[PDB]
Parts: sequence; C-alpha cells; structure tokens
Amino acid sequence: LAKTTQPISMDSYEGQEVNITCSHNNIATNDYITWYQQFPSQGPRFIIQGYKTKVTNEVASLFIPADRKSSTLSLPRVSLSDTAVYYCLVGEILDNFNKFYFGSGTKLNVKPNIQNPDPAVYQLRDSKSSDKSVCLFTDFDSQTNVSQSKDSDVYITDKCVLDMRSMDFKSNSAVAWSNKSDFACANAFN
Amino acid sequence: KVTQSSRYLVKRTGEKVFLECVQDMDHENMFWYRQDPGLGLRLIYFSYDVKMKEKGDIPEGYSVSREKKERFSLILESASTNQTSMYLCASSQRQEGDTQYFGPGTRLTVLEDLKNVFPPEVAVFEPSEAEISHTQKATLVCLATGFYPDHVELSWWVNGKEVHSGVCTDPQPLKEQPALNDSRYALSSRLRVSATFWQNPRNHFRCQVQFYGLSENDEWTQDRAKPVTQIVSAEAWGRA
Repeated sequence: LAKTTQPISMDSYEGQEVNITCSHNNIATNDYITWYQQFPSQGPRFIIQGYKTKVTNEVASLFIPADRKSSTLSLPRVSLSDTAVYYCLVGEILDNFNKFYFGSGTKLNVKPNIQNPDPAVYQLRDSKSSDKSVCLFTDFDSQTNVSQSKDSDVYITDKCVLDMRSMDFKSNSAVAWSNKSDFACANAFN
Repeated sequence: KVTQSSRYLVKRTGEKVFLECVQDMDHENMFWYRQDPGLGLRLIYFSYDVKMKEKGDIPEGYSVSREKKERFSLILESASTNQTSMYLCASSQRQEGDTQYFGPGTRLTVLEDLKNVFPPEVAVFEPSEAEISHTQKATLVCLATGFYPDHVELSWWVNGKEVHSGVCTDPQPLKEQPALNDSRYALSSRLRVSATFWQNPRNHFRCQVQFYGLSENDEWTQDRAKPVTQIVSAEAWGRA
C-alpha cells in the first residue's frame, strides 16, 4: 500500500456538495484509489474506486489529478445520514489485494439548514411523578453552540437533530438535568 | 451477509473469550479489526483461506482459527481491560479482495470485577404545555440513567409499534460522575409528535431500553437484583 493523508474531520450543511481530499504522493503504478464510508454503529462499506480517470456512481464522484499524488471524493447534495467516517485507501487490488490500512479517515458532520429557527427552553416533568424534571433547549439554528457542563452535578447533552419527515421539519435540541430540585431551566444552557 | 456471534459482551479479566465471524458466501478472505476512539480502525489478524492466518498490524494479545471456510474465530486467551473495544470482522472474495463486506460489530467490555455492573433506570418526561402552545408540537424526553457498562440500545414505541420519525437519541452517553473511573452512564432521547397526537389519551408512548449485562453463568452475591441482560422501560399515555 501507499500511505494516505486526509483531514481528521470536516463540517458541512445538508444540500451542499462535500469535497474530501486525500494525499498519497508515493502511489505506485499498480495502485488503485479506494474509498470506504462508515455510518454510525456500522462497519465500513465500499463506495468507489479509481485508477487515473474520473469515476462517478450513485454515491460519489472521484477526481484524480494527472500526477495521481492526491484525489478528491465529491459527495453530492449531502443528507444528514451522510454523517460518517470516510476512508481513503491506496494499494493493489483484486487477486493482488494484500491489506488495507484504514487509519482514522475523515469524520464528516452534516448539519441541517433550519428553515424557521424558533429557539426556546422548555421544562418537562416526569410522567411518574413531577418530583423530577428535565430542561429542553430546542428549535435553535445549527450554528448555535451548546456547551458541556462545567459542573459535575449538572448534565448537558450534545445537540441532537430529529426529523419529522412527513412534515418536512427538522429540529436541533439539547437536554439538561440535575440531581437537584433548585436547578433552573432558565440558566441551564446559559 | 456477514454475521458476528454477539452484539455485546461483558467478560471478566482472565477469562477466555471467543468472537465468531460467519459468512456463507464461500469467501476466501476473512478479517478481524478493532475500532477505538482516536485510533480509528485497526487490523488485528486476517486469513486468505481455510486454515491460513496472518498477523495484522496489532496482533498482540489475540489469536485466531479458520478450521472452516465460513467461520473466522477471534480468540482472547486471557481477556484484559485494554481489550475493551468495538470488534469488526469482514470478508472478501479472492478475485475481489479489496471489496470487503463488514459484519455489524461486537462491543466487548472486559471488567476486573462485576461489582459495578448496573442496569439503566428509565424515565419519560411529558411535553411542556408551553411548547404545545407555541409550536403545536410536543417533545417527549427519555432518560436512561445509572447504567454500567455503556451497553444500551434505546427505542421508542407508540401503540406497541417502534417509531423512528421524530426521534433523536444521543450518539454518546454522559458520565454521571466524570472523575470516577467506573462512573455509571446516562443517555437521553427525544420523540417529537404533533401536539394533537400527544393530546389523545388512547395513544401509548414507551421508551424502551435494552441493556446487555450479565448471563446465567456469571456469579452474583450482592443483595440487589442481578444485573442481567434485560429490557427496562418507562411510559406515558397521552393527555388532554
């Protein structure tokens, strides 16, 4: 194989073209360029392979410059579900396959473009008894940062995107709670 | 189709552990990898045919067997906590070796002791009236708390059928005691429905948490219930 170098991570918005560049300057004559895609909680899957000429299929395009010392994976109009690790592999193939070195690849994040941001913090009571509650920060735009809790007794989750698909509606949220009653949802994400 | 024998495993330090990779595609090539934070996907061992084996990049602590074409066994002769990982196998045909088909993954957690294994407690938090009024939508929140190790799968069930639309579950759990090495975990999820759907008392909403814990062969001596593999849920009916 030839050693590949690619960015550790990348950010994007739903609907855009995503381009991931891989560097492989010691590529040899009988090497091919292969990319795999790994969705959360799954193993990687093969998505595209090339030699010297542009390749396009249902999942991606692969551009290969004349010197073959780098290549670019182009993902079309990305969806939230394209949040995944993308691996660039360079080496011999078919009957002459030896091994892959996956490394860490490129972690791609895909954010929703929120149509009508409507940020709000809500308080929710336990169905079993309103002894416990949680705070919900929801409907904010995707550039809004949600900070981790600096306090050991307060829990604040990362943001999560849900998709009400029949309504063509997506929304961001984060949840916060504490093992104390005095906890105010008002300052929780503040 | 590539099968792995288990989805989750809890094992003790010093125990002999087997993970099976099975395929019936008559593939010549089979592979075992592990996947860790910051370290990506690393090759442990592979096999180009029946009774063949070759060490990968990180073979230390592992062995394998390939007695039958369909099965590639990963063997941990004496499990250690550093072997806690996500294990992924794959296979490929000899003439298409570079096209590897991966199994679904096996989470193995090795513990020195089973003392600190805990199932989740589960609670459902009912939608805010302020959200209902302002948006005509209604977000239920579920918390799975106090579980150890990080072996849960959370799902939502509405009127007895699993739902996916309107759901988001945290990709990663939070540590309840971040400074403690064997801190128990918490995980949250949201299910968002139309307000009028929540307002129907005939609608049943369940947050269901599968925990992968102890089995019958694990000993248990504490007074509290043995933290076996189990399904723990919390629920709410709709309200007007």
